[PDB]
Amino acid sequence: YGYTTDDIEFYWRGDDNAVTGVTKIELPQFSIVDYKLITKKVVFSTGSYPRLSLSFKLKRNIGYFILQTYMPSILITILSWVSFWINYDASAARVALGITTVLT
Amino acid sequence: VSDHDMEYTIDVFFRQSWKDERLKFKGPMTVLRLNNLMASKIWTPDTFFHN
Amino acid sequence: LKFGSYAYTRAEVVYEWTREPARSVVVAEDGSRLNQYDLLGQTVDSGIVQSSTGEYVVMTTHFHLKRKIGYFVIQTYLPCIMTVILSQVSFWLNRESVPARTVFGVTTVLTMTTLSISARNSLPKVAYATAMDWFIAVCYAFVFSALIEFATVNYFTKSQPARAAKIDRLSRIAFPLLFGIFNLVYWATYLNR
Amino acid sequence: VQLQQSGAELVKPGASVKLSCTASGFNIKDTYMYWVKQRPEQGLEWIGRIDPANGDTKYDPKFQGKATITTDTFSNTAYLQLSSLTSEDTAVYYCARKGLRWAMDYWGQGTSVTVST
Amino acid sequence: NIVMTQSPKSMSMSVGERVTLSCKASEYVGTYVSWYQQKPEQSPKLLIYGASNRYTGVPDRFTGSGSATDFTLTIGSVQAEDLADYHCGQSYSYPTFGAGTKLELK
Amino acid sequence: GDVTVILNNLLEGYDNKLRPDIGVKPTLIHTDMYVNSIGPVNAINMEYTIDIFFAQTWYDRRLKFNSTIKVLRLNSNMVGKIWIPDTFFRNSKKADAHWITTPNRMLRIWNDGRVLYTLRLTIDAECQLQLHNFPMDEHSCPLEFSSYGYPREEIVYQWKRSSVEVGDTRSWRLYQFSFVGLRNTTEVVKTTSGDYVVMSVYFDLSRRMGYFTIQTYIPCTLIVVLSWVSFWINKDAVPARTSLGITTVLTMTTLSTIARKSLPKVSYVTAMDLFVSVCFIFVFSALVEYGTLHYFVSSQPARAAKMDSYARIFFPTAFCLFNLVYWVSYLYL
Amino acid sequence: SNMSLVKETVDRLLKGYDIRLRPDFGGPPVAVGMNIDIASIDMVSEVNMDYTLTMYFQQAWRDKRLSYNVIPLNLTLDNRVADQLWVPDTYFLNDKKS
Ligand SMILES: *[C@@H]1O[C@H](CO)[C@@H](O[C@@H]2O[C@H](CO)[C@@H](O[C@@H]3O[C@H](CO[C@H]4O[C@H](CO[C@H]5O[C@H](CO)[C@@H](O)[C@H](O)[C@@H]5O[C@H]5O[C@H](CO)[C@@H](O)[C@H](O)[C@@H]5O)[C@@H](O)[C@H](O[C@H]5O[C@H](CO)[C@@H](O)[C@H](O)[C@@H]5O)[C@@H]4O)[C@@H](O)[C@H](O[C@H]4O[C@H](CO)[C@@H](O)[C@H](O)[C@@H]4O[C@H]4O[C@H](CO)[C@@H](O)[C@H](O)[C@@H]4O[C@H]4O[C@H](CO)[C@@H](O)[C@H](O)[C@@H]4O)[C@@H]3O)[C@H](O)[C@H]2NC(C)=O)[C@H](O)[C@H]1NC(C)=O
Ligand SMILES: *[C@@H]1O[C@H](CO)[C@@H](O[C@@H]2O[C@H](CO)[C@@H](O[C@H]3O[C@H](CO)[C@@H](O)[C@H](O)[C@@H]3O)[C@H](O)[C@H]2NC(C)=O)[C@H](O)[C@H]1NC(C)=O
Ligand SMILES: *[C@@H]1O[C@H](CO)[C@@H](O[C@@H]2O[C@H](CO)[C@@H](O)[C@H](O)[C@H]2NC(C)=O)[C@H](O)[C@H]1NC(C)=O
Ligand SMILES: C=C(C)[C@@H]1[C@H]2OC(=O)[C@@H]1[C@]1(O)C[C@H]3O[C@]34C(=O)O[C@H]2[C@]14C
Ligand SMILES: *[C@@H]1O[C@H](CO)[C@@H](O)[C@H](O)[C@H]1NC(C)=O
Repeated sequence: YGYTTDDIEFYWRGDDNAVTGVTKIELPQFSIVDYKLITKKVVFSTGSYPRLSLSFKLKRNIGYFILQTYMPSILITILSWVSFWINYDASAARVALGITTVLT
Repeated sequence: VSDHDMEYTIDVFFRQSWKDERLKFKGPMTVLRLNNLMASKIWTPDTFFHN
Repeated sequence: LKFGSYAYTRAEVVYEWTREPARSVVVAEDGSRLNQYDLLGQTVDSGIVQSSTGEYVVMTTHFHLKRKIGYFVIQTYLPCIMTVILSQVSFWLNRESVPARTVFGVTTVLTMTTLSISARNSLPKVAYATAMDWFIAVCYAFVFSALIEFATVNYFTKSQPARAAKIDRLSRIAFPLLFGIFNLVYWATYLNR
Repeated sequence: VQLQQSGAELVKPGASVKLSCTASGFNIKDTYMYWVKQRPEQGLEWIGRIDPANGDTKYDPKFQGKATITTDTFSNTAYLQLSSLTSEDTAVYYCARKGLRWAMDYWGQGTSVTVST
Repeated sequence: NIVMTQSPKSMSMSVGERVTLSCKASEYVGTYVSWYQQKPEQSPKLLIYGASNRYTGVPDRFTGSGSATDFTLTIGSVQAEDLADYHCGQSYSYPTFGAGTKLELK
Repeated sequence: GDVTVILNNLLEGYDNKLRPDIGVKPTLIHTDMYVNSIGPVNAINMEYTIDIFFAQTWYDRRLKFNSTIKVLRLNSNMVGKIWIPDTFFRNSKKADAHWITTPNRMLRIWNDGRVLYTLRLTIDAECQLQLHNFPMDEHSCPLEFSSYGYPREEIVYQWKRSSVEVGDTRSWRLYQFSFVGLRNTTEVVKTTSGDYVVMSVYFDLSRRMGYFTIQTYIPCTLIVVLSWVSFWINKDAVPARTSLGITTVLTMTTLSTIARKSLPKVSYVTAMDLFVSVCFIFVFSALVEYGTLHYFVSSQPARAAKMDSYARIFFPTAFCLFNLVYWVSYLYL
Repeated sequence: SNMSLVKETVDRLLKGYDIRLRPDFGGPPVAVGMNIDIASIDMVSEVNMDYTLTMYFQQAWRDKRLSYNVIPLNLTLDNRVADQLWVPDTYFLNDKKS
């Protein structure tokens, strides 16, 4: 914060192994794909400051979203198709099925 | 009373009184109604709530 | 509300109430933020606990609370009773309107499920059965019994009309009788408890 | 440590009596002081108590208005004054102090009031 | 006014045998029941302060047992100086004593 | 008095920045715990609460006094004036001591220099719960601690013969779980700063199916048995059977999301979303079976006549075998 | 003894130490090396647009004023001495509560 790039200097101790414990992280909804260490300098109206940036590329899993969200929608669409096998006489049945699939 | 946490809340004036023979005085006043920063310079009991 | 001394055993610091024990913990009159309970009184005590570091004086105070049923009546017990009555009113419809009574039974089941869901979210997540759980279970049983009775009446139609008529007239009066008996027994055992 | 009471009194029914209890070995402003009565061959009866550090007094409902308990801190003494004594309160009057678990650990020596002619 | 009922009102007993005295409270008295001993024409002596705590100078044969309302006083090897009265008194509220129990020798 | 003289003589020329035997040997610290309660074990944030009285004891040859009193029993006033180890809990998300009404800490110094330091803590420790076999699962997830700055060559920890003591275990906030036992462990962990002696306490928990039962297992089976009753309706009343089936799919859909909220958004299948998935497919299967029945009654009645008589015996038996295989396979684990 | 030497070393290091000035206050910049040992990543929230992570964050630099040669071991000091030494004013630009 206070010290500019001509007062302090940042770097990673090891430059590739300075950040550990990323391969052991178990996120319940994501999965760490890659991580990067970057060294640069930023310029603000008060001076130039050194900056390090630790970034983790996360990828969202799909195993939860399929069973909880995509299968209900697909089954509601199939169960809406099911009224075509109902004859054109029973109007109440096909109407109720279609509207209740809309309701689902 | 928070049933979901099995707990309750209670707002109290918690009063303690003991006798300390090192804090005897003799002045025009018979009771010194002092500040809340004098109680940190003297001994006070270390009461804690078990639950 | 147990309090005692940390770091000072019984041979160093002892506690006692400054006035009579019945008059030491004093709750104010307007001092009640309770919405669901009813403060009945207080109860103090004093004792000694044996820890790994010595014996310690512990002053105990019990506040006695009684839960008020007025919320849960309107929340759960009145909708469940009205939903079972809505299930039992199906017994008066004629046997020739099968979508009518089926929609009665199945939508009553839907109502009982949404009631049980909304009522389960009120109570904390305990791992046993409460009185409201038993009430919802018996009401669900009555609703399901009404729907299965309709299924029996409908299945026995077009083969033996007299048997279906007899069991729908008998089950038109057996369901309110059993529900009233269950209500009487349940409220008697859980209001005098 | 020690409580000292006065001697027996023989008064006429309708007058007033004043009993004293002098404490030796402690300051009476630290505890409560109790007055108890005991009739011949019967159980104890609590008259009242006084908080000498404050002056607050409480009495038994069967003694409210009759007895009055006062204290003098400078000499460590507790006083009990009975106003209008009838022909039945010929008992022994004990002076006690509160103890550890609100018990009366130290008692006096007894003061036997007697009403006759 | 919490009423303490002591039982029995009068009892007889021999030497060297266990004895149990009982005190029952009308309302709740937590552990603030005390047991006093009174010889004739003497001041009462505190035996058991609180439920199950012996006073300084009391032999190890007296022991108290407490509850919310029911309290007991038990003496073990009873000697020849226990020919006296025993009172139970509550201290949860303004103090009330029991009726008394006269131990006797026979 | 004399205790003030002792305390003032102990703190003269004392440096609380240096551990005892700073260049001689590691300090041996004996640790004890007393679990007041193990709080709610919520799986959403993958954590659990615990309240303990953490006690440490070690030897400090500078706090050695000669007197006729054997032990100095002190408040938390002198905790910040002598050396205190930098114990920290490695798997804690949040942890706080207690400060009401005064800092709940205790210091006791003995005649030979043995210091005992106890404090009350409430920890929100983290343990990744492998939520397979849920809710018929058992976990054993730890509370670990070690020194923060002092490696194995400077501070060594060691349990006592009475290390971890639980209280009554019934006044604890374990709703969905049940304490079954514990075990202690010591290890050495490699860190960028050095080797640290880490001590672990594993609490073994088993989930009691008393809430998930009446929340999901009873209502889903009730909804499946409800969907079954459509076979007893005559195959001519088309709106009746369609309404029953579709209303049953509605209630099953509503019930699915409510149960799933309990646990976090894990990406694998548990034994409870598998159950509701099998129930939803079963209701769906009943409805599509009636669909094929209504389609086939016009084409050939010889095949559509015995369809309901087949379904009335095929659906309950298949469901009971599914229940048998599921409950046996998930209660054997 | 050996503890006395360490005591006098630490007392000499902190004697006349200006916490206002960084190492080489007029000379070249000080180089600080970073290590992060990530203990956990707690909750990646999409509604709050944030993530929580626990880390062991270590900084290494060289201050010639805290140099000693009379004892052959490294000195781990009680953490309260970090308020008597110069430590860099590292901050996180994208944090919301630390
Ligand atoms: C960013 O800035 C943040 C805010 O500024 C900052 O957070 C602050 O951290 C500092 C340091 O960690 C805290 O300061 C310390 O707090 C300790 C207790 O912390 C708990 O309680 C505080 C509130 O503190 C009050 O109560 C305690 C205990 O009663 C007192 O000790 C405090 O002085 C203070 O007392 C007053 O206020 C009370 C009401 O609150 C009144 O009732 C009372 O009358 C007083 O007026 C809470 O805020 C804390 O919560 C937060 O922090 C915790 C940390 O665990 C978090 O987990 C949580 O999430 C919260 O964020 C927490 O609950 C104090 O014990 C401590 O006091 C001593 O240490 C300091 C430092 O060494 C000494 O200078 C000081 O002299 C004290 O030492 C004496 O007593 C100790 C007792 O252990 C002895 O060991 C020692 O030898 C010494 O003894 C001598 O003096 C005694 C009298 O003082 C005397 O009796 C003895 O005889 C002897 O002579 C210190 O104050 C501060 O509270 C935090 N502030 C807040 C609001 O969070 C953060 O660190 C900064 N971050 C960074 C990275 O920079
Ligand atoms: C996540 O997003 C980050 C920011 O968008 C991104 O960082 C970018 O990373 C590249 C290399 O990975 C850096 O660099 C390049 O620029 C330097 C400048 O001197 C050149 O010397 C190199 O040859 C190369 O062209 C960017 O500077 C950097 N951007 C910022 C704003 O810092 C990450 O790569 C992204 N992915 C992951 C997995 O973290
Ligand atoms: C907790 O830790 C203690 C010490 O490590 C263990 O106590 C040892 O128990 C074994 C028998 O299994 C004895 O032979 C050792 O002598 C004991 N050591 C000491 C010094 O106590 C104890 O078993 C551990 N308890 C667990 C594993 O829960
Ligand atoms: C099948 C029917 C008759 C309709 C359809 O939707 C309706 O509104 C009608 C109703 O009878 C009542 C309502 O519960 C229903 C539902 O949502 O599905 C069906 C049920 C049962
Ligand atoms: C001090 O630390 C450095 C680097 O961490 C190491 O090389 C050195 O051996 C250590 N000193 C001792 C005495 O172990």
